[PDB]
Amino acid sequence: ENLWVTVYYGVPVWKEAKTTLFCASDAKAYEKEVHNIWATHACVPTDPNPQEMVLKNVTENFNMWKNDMVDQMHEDVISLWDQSLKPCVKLTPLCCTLNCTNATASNSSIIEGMKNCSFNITTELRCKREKKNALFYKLDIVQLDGNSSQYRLINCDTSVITQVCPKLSFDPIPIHYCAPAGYAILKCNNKTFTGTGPCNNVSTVQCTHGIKPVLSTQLLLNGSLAEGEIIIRSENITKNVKTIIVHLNESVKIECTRPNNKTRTSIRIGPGQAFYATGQVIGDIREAYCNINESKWNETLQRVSKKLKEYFPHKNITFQPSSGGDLEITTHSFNCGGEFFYCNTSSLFNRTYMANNSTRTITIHCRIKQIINMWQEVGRAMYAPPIAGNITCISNITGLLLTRDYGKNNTETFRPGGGNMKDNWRSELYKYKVVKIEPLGVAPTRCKRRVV
Amino acid sequence: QVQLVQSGAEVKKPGASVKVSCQASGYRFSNFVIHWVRQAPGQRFEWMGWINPYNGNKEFSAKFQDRVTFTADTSANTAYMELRSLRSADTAVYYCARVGPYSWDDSPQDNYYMDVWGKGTTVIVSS
Repeated sequence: ENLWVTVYYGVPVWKEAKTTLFCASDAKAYEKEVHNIWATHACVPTDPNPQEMVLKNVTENFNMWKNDMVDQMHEDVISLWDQSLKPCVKLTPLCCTLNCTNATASNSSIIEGMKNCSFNITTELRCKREKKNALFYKLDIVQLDGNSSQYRLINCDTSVITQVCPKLSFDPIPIHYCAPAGYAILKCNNKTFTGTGPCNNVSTVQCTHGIKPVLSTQLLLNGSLAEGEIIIRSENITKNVKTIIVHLNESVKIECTRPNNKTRTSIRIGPGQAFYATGQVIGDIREAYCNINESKWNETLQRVSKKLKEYFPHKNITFQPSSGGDLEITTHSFNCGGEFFYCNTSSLFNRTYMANNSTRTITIHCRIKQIINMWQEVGRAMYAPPIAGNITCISNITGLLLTRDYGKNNTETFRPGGGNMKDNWRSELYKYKVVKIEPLGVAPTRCKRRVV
Repeated sequence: QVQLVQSGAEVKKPGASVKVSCQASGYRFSNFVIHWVRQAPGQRFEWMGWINPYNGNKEFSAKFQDRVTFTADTSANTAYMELRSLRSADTAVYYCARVGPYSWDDSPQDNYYMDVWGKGTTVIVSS
């Protein structure tokens, strides 16, 4: 008797659901008066303060593998390039056929890395075919046919190519991501979370910390670090797994350079437009290369292998170089300055272990390409213009995207892989999730109104 | 070791379709392009096309583009092919293939030579 309903508004409970999240970035590039492909497209202001707030006595489920807000991220990263490239002039007229030779570099009779390439092109808007010349990297060039030979670009037959507008910069910037009105974001302050299952310490925030859309395979660089020990995350259904993410607690320096000096040459296709071509080479010629501290890396491989063994307790672990296939997997990929570096990582992942510090620097040969299958997309490619002079680079390696082969007798063969671009960000957005508020609630109580 | 294993032999009706599968082992299936090749009795091998499981881009011989279709699945370690509108000339032994690994010195598409094959499958067009 005398138990009687009451209703509350503003209630603190929640349920899981998908949402449309906000972009959130700096105002103008690195707060510098230049155009940036990410920041400049609105994305609201340089929100300085994350509203972190910690929860007493909250245990929370989390599924970073199935979390909805990686999909919207991938959709957003795709769309920004797609809309930004559109006004830039295309490469379609140049796709016509080529007749070219070995290039004579300065003070040199040969250069084994360079074709010098001659091509027909429309010089006025829509007439006056004429001959013109430039030079290209091999791996945008192919050839078979004719009574005498005949040359062609790698991708223009299968897919359309567009060169990025030259003033736009590729460099990544920290982007924050905020929930819209009526939803919130949870974190797992826990420093050893596996990625799935309940989370024993949870805090909430309107916006995530800055996340950097670094394009990379084979290595997580310019990223975050685990606060506790190294964390190894994998699919939980079976021993064999789709991908494994290792995330270091200490980050190792990588520097890279492209020493050859490059001067530019420009070809007018169009009206208020210009195809940007690569011209004469200058300077003592070397291939691009990167440098890593040796002894620190030896400790790094000992540490990650020390924890792989906890799962996998028998004697052997074997790391191996890339498996094979097309180049896009078998070299470590990134971009720096204004061009996209591809490096043969095989010398760096040749170790083997059994169970039971600014010297001796290792160097890796690293190759460079100008036409790209970006976002691993069907039927489309991008072209990158050359940058004047040499380039120097520094970045901080943070982790690996590795894969396991089909098992064999008392011997495991781990090599780089995973490959899917979504795993790049799934390695960093594992902490977060998005959730809806239901502010309404009902209860019994010892209370009424007056009928008068 | 490396092996590619195929479906059973087929005898199918004229005018209908024939569909074949090719399951692999010994290597990560998602990191190698896959070919399809046919040989009639006593004749040359004829190119059909290629597929790259990593992306699903496709390229066909224009002789067969209206007749053939490929697809691949990373969770199955298997590639599929489908040839529509069978005729008596299609009676042949069909193969799937794998290419060699790219190396640093290679130009593009130096490696699409046939590195490994399967045991093949017999297809006969008959009522």
